[PDB]
Amino acid sequence: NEDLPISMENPYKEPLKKCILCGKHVDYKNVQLLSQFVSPFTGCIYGRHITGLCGKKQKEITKAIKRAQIMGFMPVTYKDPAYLKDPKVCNIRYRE
Amino acid sequence: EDFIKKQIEEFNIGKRHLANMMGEDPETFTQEDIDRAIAYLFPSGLFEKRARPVMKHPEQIFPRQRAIQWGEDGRPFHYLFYTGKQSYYSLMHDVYGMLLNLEKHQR
Amino acid sequence: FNDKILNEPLKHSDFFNVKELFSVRSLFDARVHLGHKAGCRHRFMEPYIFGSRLDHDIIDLEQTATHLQLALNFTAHMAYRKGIILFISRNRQFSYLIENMARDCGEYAHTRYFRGGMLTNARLLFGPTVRLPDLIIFLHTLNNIFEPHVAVRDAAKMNIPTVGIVDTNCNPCLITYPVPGNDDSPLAVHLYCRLFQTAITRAKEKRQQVEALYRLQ
Amino acid sequence: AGSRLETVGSIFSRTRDLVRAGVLKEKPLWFDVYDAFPPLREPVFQRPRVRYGKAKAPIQDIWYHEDRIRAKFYSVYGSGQRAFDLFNPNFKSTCQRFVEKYTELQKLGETDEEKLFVETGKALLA
Amino acid sequence: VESFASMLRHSPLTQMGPAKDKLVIGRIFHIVENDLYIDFGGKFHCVCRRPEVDGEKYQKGTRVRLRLLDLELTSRFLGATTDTTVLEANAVLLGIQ
Amino acid sequence: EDFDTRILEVRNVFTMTAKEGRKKSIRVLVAVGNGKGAAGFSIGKATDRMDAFRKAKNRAVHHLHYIERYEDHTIFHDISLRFKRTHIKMKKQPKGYGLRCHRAIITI
Ligand SMILES: [Zn+2]
Ligand SMILES: [Zn+2]
Repeated sequence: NEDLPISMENPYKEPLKKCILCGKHVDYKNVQLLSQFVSPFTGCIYGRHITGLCGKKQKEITKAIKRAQIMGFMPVTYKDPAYLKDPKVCNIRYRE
Repeated sequence: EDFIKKQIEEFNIGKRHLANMMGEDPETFTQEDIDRAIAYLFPSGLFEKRARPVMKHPEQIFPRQRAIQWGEDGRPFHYLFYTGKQSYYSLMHDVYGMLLNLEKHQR
Repeated sequence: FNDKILNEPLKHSDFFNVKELFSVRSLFDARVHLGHKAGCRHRFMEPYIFGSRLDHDIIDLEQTATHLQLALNFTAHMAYRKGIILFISRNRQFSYLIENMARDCGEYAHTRYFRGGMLTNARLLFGPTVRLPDLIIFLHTLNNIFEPHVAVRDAAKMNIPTVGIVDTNCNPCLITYPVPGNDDSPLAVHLYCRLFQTAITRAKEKRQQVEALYRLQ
Repeated sequence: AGSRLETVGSIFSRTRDLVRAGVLKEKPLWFDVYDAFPPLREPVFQRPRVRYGKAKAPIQDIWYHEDRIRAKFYSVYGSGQRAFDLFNPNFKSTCQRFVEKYTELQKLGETDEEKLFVETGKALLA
Repeated sequence: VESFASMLRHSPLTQMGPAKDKLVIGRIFHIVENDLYIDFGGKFHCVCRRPEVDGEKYQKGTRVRLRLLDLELTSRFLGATTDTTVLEANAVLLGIQ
Repeated sequence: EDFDTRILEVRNVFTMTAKEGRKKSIRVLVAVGNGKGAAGFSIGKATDRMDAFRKAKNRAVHHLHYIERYEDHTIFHDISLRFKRTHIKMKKQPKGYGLRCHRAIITI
């Protein structure tokens, strides 16, 4: 009668993980955001396993990092040494 | 088993004869007397000690076996027949029992 | 001629009144109804499963209890008709318990490594005149690596009926009397050894009073 | 004789057709038992095969009517501050009383759904 | 006779739910020299370490507080057709009683 | 003493061994039946021919099917089986036809 379990649409699942830049808007002029995802020694872009971005927002980062090198907005071979103490969101091992 | 009964009795005849062989008046006489006599009775020159002649008590020369475990209408007596190595696994049970009632309280 | 006391307890229905050693309530409070993950369910636990709760498979306790009026009844008859009952598990967490329960009753245990060819090659492993078991009771149908036991095949190769505890990952197929229930829980198989022990020693003392009644009349 | 072929049938059917043949003379000691009180499923071998396509498993993911208000208590407040026991029968958690202080209110209490938490927000401290 | 579907609804495993970081009390049921085997109910046991705070208070039957992380400890790996249970739980000890 | 066995294949089969060089063994396949519905087959092998013969004759009576038949002569219905690559097509027929079938199926 009333007793048996119903079919409902699966509670106790918190809504899915919004990455870090989920509703935000990357620019090519927004160098201090873009310089956060390149390496402070080599200038190379950290990957999706490091940056923790979704594949949508990782690709807008890379399509705007490479947009900004040729326009004269950010340098290729290093992080902007002025913009070095920003919140280190990219997880990387070295010197623990 | 009636294969051992015909060799215990045949031994005590050959014990009683060997005291009647030699001059030893005690018809009850020691085994190292028997080991001494037959060596001096049957002189080998053989090199192995297990190749020289021996007449001994047959439980000590025939190897020992388990007896049969199934009586009539089957029913093997041990509660671990159907392992094989039937006494080892019980002797592993006697030890595992012997450790838990310790830890239930406290060459 | 001794076939008066063989052909009564096949006509009687639940002759040993085995429907008193359990209900769903005793089975609930010792956690029979819990099964493993929905990740490792089998195909043939599919009828026996109530559902999954947050991915934990829950075993039908109604469909459990309609097996055990029928599974414990048959292992009562195997104790009545004097057949050899072998207890097997490979749990290693109840391996003391199964063998100790085989001494508390009068039938058999084997909870150790399974030598290859224990039932299919018995006649050279033992003497040539061995009465092989007439029912095998499993308490873990799985092996210490998670595939079904050796003796679920060699039971059926040697044509022996078998009652087996089947849990959400086990294989119910070749064993004739599945018991869809828990086996990994220490309260569950204390219950399971309690019903299987008492159902045969009640079934043994039924066999004692009937032949004595026949001995007098 | 006997047959050792566990694929080709049940051990009943691999025996009750061997007594019709007359290859085993003695009637095995489980045969006249199993015939009388048989299992609800004949233990024929089947090879287990994998679902490949649009064939999900027909089990039901069980959910109960009181799961909503249970879910929100682990959202807006914490977990059980009181610890669990689960050894005693009928343990009533701080959520299990909270779902029962919800399920008197409806039926036909029916003020607003958020308000139905507002009425039971007050009552548990009292 | 009570129906199974009813007594599953009134069952404290069902009432718990998604077992992440949930305060559970449990019995200890086997002591090994360092490793504590806590039977909380459930299907399985769990194994903890013997802490340096009150390290003699953990005997057989000692009711202990548990965060009860995630009764699973199952995972499917790259070849597998089922998934590899370990028959454990990874519940972390907290205290006593 | 009411069964009889018939040989179905003798095959000089070979493997190759580090010391022995070439090694011959004999792979026999027998069929065993008794009339009356129960029949079975087995494969056994050894190096010697009499050794393989006894090995399969004394094994085939542990793997025997009950071949359920119609009244004594024929089978119940038409069957059409494909077995690994072998199509077999076998038909129910009326009494006194004869066994017009492959010479191995004759002896079974
Ligand atoms: Zn995103
Ligand atoms: Zn299990």
